[PDB]
Amino acid sequence: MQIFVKTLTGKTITLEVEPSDTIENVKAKIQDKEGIPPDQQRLIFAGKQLEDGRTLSDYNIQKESTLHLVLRL
Amino acid sequence: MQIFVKTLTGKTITLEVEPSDTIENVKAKIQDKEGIPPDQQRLIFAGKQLEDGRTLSDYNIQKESTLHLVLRL
Amino acid sequence: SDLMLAQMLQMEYDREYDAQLRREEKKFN
Repeated sequence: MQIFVKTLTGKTITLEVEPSDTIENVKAKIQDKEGIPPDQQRLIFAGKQLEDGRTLSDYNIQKESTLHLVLRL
Repeated sequence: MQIFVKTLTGKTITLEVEPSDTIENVKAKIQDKEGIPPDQQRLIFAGKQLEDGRTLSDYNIQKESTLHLVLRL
Repeated sequence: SDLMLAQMLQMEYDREYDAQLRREEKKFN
């Protein structure tokens, strides 16, 4: 499925992910797309931070969902 | 009507409110339900942050609406 | 929206980072 991740600066990145893919898979996709390390990225879905062990289906992430990416130092 | 509030931990809180009820009443209900003070709570729904001087009908909040709660430190 | 919440959570995240920098500048000097 196609998903969109928005950062705090307004930049939106489109990725191809599956519902069974974990949040770590989304972090790896974002690292491939932009170069941000997975440990420096925080993913939020529906106002709640997504866990790396949990998947997109566990977080009820559907097609064309809007995830939130937060940078960390 | 019944409304849903999503927290950062994934817990969903169901609240009984009316369209004429202000966001201050919703903050008081959230304080009665979870103990979070109204000064440290921010409500986000339909692309706009909830204002204390506005009502649910002004924000076009209908039955079974899903808003998000953000806790300030 | 989720973008609004992202910007807000980044706002308190940067505020926590700046308080950490305050503590740093406290005891390095």
